[PDB]
Amino acid sequence: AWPKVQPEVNIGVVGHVDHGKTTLVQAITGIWTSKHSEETIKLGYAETNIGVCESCKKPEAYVTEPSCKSCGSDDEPKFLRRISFIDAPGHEVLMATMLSGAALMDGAILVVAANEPFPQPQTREHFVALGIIGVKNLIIVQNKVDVVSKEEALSQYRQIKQFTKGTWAENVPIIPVSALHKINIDSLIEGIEEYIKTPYRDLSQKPVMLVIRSFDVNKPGTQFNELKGGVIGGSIIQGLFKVDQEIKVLPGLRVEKQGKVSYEPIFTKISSIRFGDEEFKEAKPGGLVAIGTYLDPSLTKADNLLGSIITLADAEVPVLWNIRIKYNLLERVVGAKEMLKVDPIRAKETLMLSVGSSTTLGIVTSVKKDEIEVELRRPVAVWSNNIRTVISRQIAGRWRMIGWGLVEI
Ligand SMILES: Nc1nc2c(ncn2[C@@H]2O[C@H](COP(=O)(O)OP(=O)(O)NP(=O)(O)O)[C@@H](O)[C@H]2O)c(=O)[nH]1
Ligand SMILES: Nc1nc2c(ncn2[C@@H]2O[C@H](COP(=O)(O)OP(=O)(O)O)[C@@H](O)[C@H]2O)c(=O)[nH]1
Repeated sequence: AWPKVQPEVNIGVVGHVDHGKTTLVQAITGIWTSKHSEETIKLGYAETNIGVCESCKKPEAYVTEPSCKSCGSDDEPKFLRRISFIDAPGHEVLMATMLSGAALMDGAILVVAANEPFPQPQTREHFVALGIIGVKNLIIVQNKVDVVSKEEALSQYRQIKQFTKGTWAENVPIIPVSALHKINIDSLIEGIEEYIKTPYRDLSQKPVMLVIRSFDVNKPGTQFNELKGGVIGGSIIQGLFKVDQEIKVLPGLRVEKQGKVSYEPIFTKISSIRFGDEEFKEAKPGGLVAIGTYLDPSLTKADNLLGSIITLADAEVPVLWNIRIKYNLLERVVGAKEMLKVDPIRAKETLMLSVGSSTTLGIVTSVKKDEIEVELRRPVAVWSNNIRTVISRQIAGRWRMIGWGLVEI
C-alpha cells in the first residue's frame, strides 16, 4: 500500500489564459481545479501521489496511482512523493495572488499552446514574473501538440529554445503533451521528478506559515455549544507545526484606540491540521494546509486573516512599519501592446510590496542605487532577512511589477 502523507512540494502551473493550465492539472491529478470541493482554499489546487513501476520502462513507468498494470505487473509501484499543483485560473493581471502563490511554489510549469505563436504577450509576462519571484525550477510544457504537425511543433520548440537562450532558462526542458486528450502525460511526470526536486527542508527552523485563507467553517444552524474555532489555511514555508502548539498571528489583530491604529498579535492554539480531507498531527512545507484554531470565528471569517503569517507563540518575529529593501529593477516592463521602460524609484512615490503572502502599500522615504526605504500603510512580519519582496508600481491604472528585492534587518 501507499502511505497517506501530505504533499511535499508545490508546483505552480501558469501560462497565457486558455492555453490549458486547468486541463493539464486535471490530466495529471484527476481533479478539476475551477472549481473544486470541499474544502475551500481557493485558487486552483490539486494533489496527486507520484509513483514508479520498477520493472517497467520510463517514462511509461511513472504513475499517479498504485497500479503497474499498464506496464504488465500486478506489482505495486514504488511510492515517490505526493505533490500539489497551484494554478491561478481565469482573469489575469489581477494577481496580488500570483505573489501569494509565488511564495508557495517550489517550482513551476509554464504552459505554452502549440497552435498559437510564441511568445504571446501574457506568455512573456509570465516568464518575467517567474524570474522576479525567483522560482527557477521550471518546466515548459508545449500543450495542444495534437492540433499541429510534428513539424509545426518543432518549429515552436526552436522559437522557445531560442527565446530562453542566454537567459536563466536556457536549459529549461520543453515537454510536448496533450492535456485534453492525455498524450505524453508520462514524459511530463518524468520531467517533474527530474526537474523539480523536493527542496532541502530544515525542520529545526522556526515554524512559519503564510496565511492565504481564513474561514468560519460553522454551517448555519450550528448549535452554539457545537461551534468550531476559526480555521486558517495557507502553506508552511519552513519548520513544522504540530497539533496543540501555541501560535500567534502576525501582524495580528488591528486596533483603533480610537484614532491611532496599531496591531496586536493574535494568540491561539492549533486544534487540528488537514491536508485535503486527510487529518494529520503535523504540518510541514508543501501543499496547502488547513489549521483549526481556538479562535473566535469572526476573527477568521471571510479571509479576514489573509496575508498574515503564523509562528509559534514565543517566536521572535519583528513586525515593522518601515523597511529597508536591497532591490533590483527591470529595465523594461511588458506594459501596453509595446515594451515599456521603468522609471527609477522616486522619493515619496507610493509602491506595492509583496512580502510573503502580504500585499501591502508604502511611501518611499529614501532611495539609493541598491537600497530603498518605505513607510508602510500596514506593518509586515519579517521572519528572517533573506525575505524576498516584489516591488510593483501603478502603471496605467493597474499595478505592475517593476522589480524585486530583499528586505533587510
Ligand atoms: N483543521 C481543520 N480544517 C478544517 C476544519 N473544518 C474545515 N476545515 C478545512 O477548511 C476547508 C473547508 O471549509 P468549509 O467547510 O467549506 O467551510 P466554509 O463552507 O467555507 N464556511 P462557510 O459555510 O461559513 O462559508 C478545507 O480546507 C478543510 O480541510 C476543521 O475543523 N479543522
Ligand atoms: N485540443 C486541445 N485542447 C485543449 C488542450 N488543453 C486545453 N484545451 C482546451 O482549451 C480550452 C481552455 O483550456 P483550459 O484548460 O481551460 O486552459 P486555461 O484557461 O489556461 O485554464 C478548453 O476548451 C480546453 O478543452 C489540448 O491539449 N488540446
